Amino acid sequence: AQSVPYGVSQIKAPALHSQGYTGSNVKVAVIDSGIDSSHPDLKVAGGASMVPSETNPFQDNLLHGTHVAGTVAALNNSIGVLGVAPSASLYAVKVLGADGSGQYSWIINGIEWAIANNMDVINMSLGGPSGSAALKAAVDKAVASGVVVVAAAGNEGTSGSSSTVGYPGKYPSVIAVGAVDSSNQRASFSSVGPELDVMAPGVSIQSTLPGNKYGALFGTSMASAHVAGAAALILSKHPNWTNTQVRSSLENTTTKLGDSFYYGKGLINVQAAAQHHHHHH
Ligand SMILES: [Ca+2]
Repeated sequence: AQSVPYGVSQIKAPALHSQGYTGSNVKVAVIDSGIDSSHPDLKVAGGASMVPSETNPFQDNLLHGTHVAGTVAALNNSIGVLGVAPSASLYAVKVLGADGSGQYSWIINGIEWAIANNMDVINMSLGGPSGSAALKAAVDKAVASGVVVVAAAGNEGTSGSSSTVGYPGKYPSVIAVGAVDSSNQRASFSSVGPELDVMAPGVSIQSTLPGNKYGALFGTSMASAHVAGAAALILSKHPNWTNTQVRSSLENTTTKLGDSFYYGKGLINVQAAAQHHHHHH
């Protein structure tokens, strides 16, 4: 039996699945620890490793890239879970080594790979505390080329009056995603600041794990995965929308929650976003 994780229901993805919008032919890059291509509930289309010591992007040692991938696109069948965009073309972009660490060059190389390979959506479920001209240049180039760029806001919680949003979520060109729970309350670990754009489910998120397993993780990575999947649903309905239009559709149709510093525009609603982009007209 297949179970629909509550977070996929919470953002109203099943309403679009029932209309035949499932993210078909939309290319989504998961820039993370790789994706297990052997999992019966995931269809990996391609990808690349940017880790010099670890040449196989389909060997997921850290487990979380396979989990993010399942939130984006776990297949619609009789097993496992169900992704937000179960027909999406999933690409594994491994930028973290078996030890948990990732040089900034590897992440930027992964973004450049994604532009060269014409990804429609890039999900970056990683943050750093610091940016660089090259990291900003890569995400700005990706958005200039038409890519929807989504990133986890970070898991740094509240710090005084400061922004704790990580990079590259902190850059204006990137959609920064925080985490709520099933009650729509902000998760205590979710990073905060004026750079936050939207929230999505990020606690107790059931998804695919390597070796034909399933389990729950928590984090703004999980939240970002929902929004990346939602962008793919939107592009399956509206293939000629610009990335600016897809971004506005998600931001302008949220369920309003608390203050923008903690919640951004609120919780995404992909059913409402798919009605109209609300960019200018
Ligand atoms: Ca399934």
